[PDB]
Amino acid sequence: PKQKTHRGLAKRVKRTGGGGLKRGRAFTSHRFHGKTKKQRRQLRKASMVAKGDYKRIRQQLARM
Amino acid sequence: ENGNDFAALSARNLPNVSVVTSDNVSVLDVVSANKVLATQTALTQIEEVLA
Amino acid sequence: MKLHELKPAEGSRQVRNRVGRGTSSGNGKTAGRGQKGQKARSGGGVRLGFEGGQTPLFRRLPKRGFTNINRKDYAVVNLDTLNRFEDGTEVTPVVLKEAGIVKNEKAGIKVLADGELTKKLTVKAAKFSKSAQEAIEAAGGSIEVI
RNA sequence: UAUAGUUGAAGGAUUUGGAAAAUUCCGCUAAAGAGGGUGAAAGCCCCGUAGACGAAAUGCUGACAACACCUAGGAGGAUCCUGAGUACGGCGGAACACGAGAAAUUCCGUCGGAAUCCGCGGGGACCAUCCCGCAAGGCUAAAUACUCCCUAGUGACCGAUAGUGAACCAGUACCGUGAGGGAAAGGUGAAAAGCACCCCGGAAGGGGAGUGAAAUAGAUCCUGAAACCGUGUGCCUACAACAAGUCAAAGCUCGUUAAUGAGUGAUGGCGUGCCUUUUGUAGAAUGAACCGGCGAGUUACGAUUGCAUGCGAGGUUAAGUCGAAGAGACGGAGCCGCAGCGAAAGCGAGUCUGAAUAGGGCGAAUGAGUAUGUAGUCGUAGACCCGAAACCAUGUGAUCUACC
RNA sequence: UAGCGGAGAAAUUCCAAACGAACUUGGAGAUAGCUGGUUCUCUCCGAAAUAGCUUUAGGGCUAGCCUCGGAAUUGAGAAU
RNA sequence: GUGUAGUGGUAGGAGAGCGUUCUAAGGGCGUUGAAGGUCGAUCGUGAGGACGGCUGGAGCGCUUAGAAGUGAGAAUGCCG
RNA sequence: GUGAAAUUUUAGUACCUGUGAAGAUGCAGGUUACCCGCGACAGGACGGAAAGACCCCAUGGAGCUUUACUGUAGUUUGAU
Repeated sequence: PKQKTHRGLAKRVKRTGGGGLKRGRAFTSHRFHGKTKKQRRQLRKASMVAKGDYKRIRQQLARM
Repeated sequence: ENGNDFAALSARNLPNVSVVTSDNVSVLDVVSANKVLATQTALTQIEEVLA
Repeated sequence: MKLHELKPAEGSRQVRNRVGRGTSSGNGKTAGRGQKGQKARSGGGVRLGFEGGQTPLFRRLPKRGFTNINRKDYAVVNLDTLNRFEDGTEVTPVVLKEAGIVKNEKAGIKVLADGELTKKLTVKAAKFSKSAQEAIEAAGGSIEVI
């Protein structure tokens, strides 16, 4: 049949134009009275996906 | 060329011959043979379908 | 080329790999798979992306975004596509297309400003980047949001 | 038109054979050179095929007759009709990709219960404007799915451990009270011409003679391998501790695909099988009694990378129609690339964040794809094969045994 | 008298030689991180038994170690 | 040609080849003996290939390309 | 006179002290020993029969208990 994509990842990942992927960081939904200001400021900026995982999930995101 | 069948009804010879109109000329039915006979009108007809 | 002398294009057909036919092929007795382990039963292997026990990547990072129900994306043609209609042809989001340039006008044709045009066409589309009108009226064309 | 049919072209001789269709000469026919059979392999011997003709009876399909049935305009808008315990609401469940969710739409059970054209339903909670329709009465061919059966065909499908379980008198023989389970078994030669007659022998069996091209083709009947069981003989062996061999070697007997030959072997040197699993094997860990036969990474649909081929800022068809189950053209709906950033409004070689022309993330600055074959890998599928103890749903059993 | 049961002067005893839940057919090629096996040949290169995390410890993912194909500057590798 | 250099190897990666059945075209063999069976002191680096003697009595090779129910000594394998 | 069975890698199947996956018919160094049988015994061939019943593991089962979790037949209460 047709290879099914993953509706669990498509709600967390945006595909850039050079090939990589985008992802918004973790540790940004809860208790902040612990993390400092640097620790909470520098976590408003999404980053990419490492070389590792793009080896193992390069198949579930085959289309989207 | 077309239904001038009186020229095909004499092509059940020794299999040295085989007959075909000008709409069914395929690859094999040419590559498999050595010489090819064709009337003068069939030549133009071929030169039509083949654009 | 005759029937009894066929030759394929060189380097265009490989052979095969039949595994488990004798210890000289290099792939007999565990079929290129090794020793025990659930990678080596019939139909072993875990699902994709699964990670032993770790909370996998897709649950370690958060969900975000939604999708507007009525977005509209156009069918951009930049500027050099136009540069073959020499001087006065009434470029149109219609039978212009009909030339092997732009099929499937998604929601109307946009026009952009990359990178250089020297003609005097007359452009009709459904949107324009502000620099594109300046380029057109720079070479002295027209425009119409039609 | 379906169920019986009729007609249907052209060859002789020679060499091998038991037998020619084989071989060599010289001829002929074809709208018929597809196939099957005959003493080996046939265009011209036989059945047929290409053609041409054909139904007393019965059935189906057309067509046109006859009969049956059905169907008319224009203008008016005073009053009447337009499907009731229905729509719909609460409550509890189900159906829609939609698991109550902000939940429209559709059903079911229970309770409550509308209006009547100035009217009613819907456009994914709900309201307003707009737009589209008229539920609570019925019928309706074709395009679609299947094949126990009959007819005619085909196959880079099998060829007696294969192919149906079953090529033969098979769902039989046999097993179980019963539901139920279920095998092994094809081949004489062209034609039985299947051995008259004699001899030993109670018979079986055998030896001559015969039939036969061939009886070592004689009914256990084409070919007839291996484990296993025998007969004869060239070389060695009764002071010897041998994973059973190989290297060295006297003598003895031979004489080949003719070459630095073959068989055997006194005597010396050296030497703890095979497979799997393990840090490690001769292991006293584990499997094989022996010979033969069968017996394990495949296919469809997707995805990705390398090789190759056709076009290249383009590539490219699908379903479907005519066609021999082909080829072989039509068919431009659709997909992929040519532009990106932003969650989004949007902006555009730029854009986002930000008070910012600051800085930073991301792309541009030449940067090529796409269709198909092929191969490596991965995904859904039983997916390399064999292997449980158990679980759920119809059935069958109290002739043994337990209670009555 | 019947298996989601029956019968038991009570033993987990009996229900067609085997009852802590009968037999027979179907879902069914059930499932097994476990065990056994997997057939022709030559040339070239050739490892590991480690760190991290895991309802993980004889399993798995990424990292390290192996192999094959390409790009580019090198002077980046090495042993003194 | 001639010099220099290298050639142990399990899991495993890479490359090139032997052999079986069938299809297509071309060219061949066969009662003056094909397939199959047995024996031989033969040839190539391998898988493997020829040639001759006997038995046997009707179909099979060779070249180029294609497709696979394509290769067996072990599963306390299954059948004789 | 008739006529089985379990078992079985091939066997021309000696003893001692060593050695070895840590107790050898088969290795090492020595000692004893002509070839083939027949009737008895059971020290050894980790002897044969049952892919440990003891123990651990399988993120395995089944049967049983309860103030383990989640539900339910059944009994009762209220509205309609």
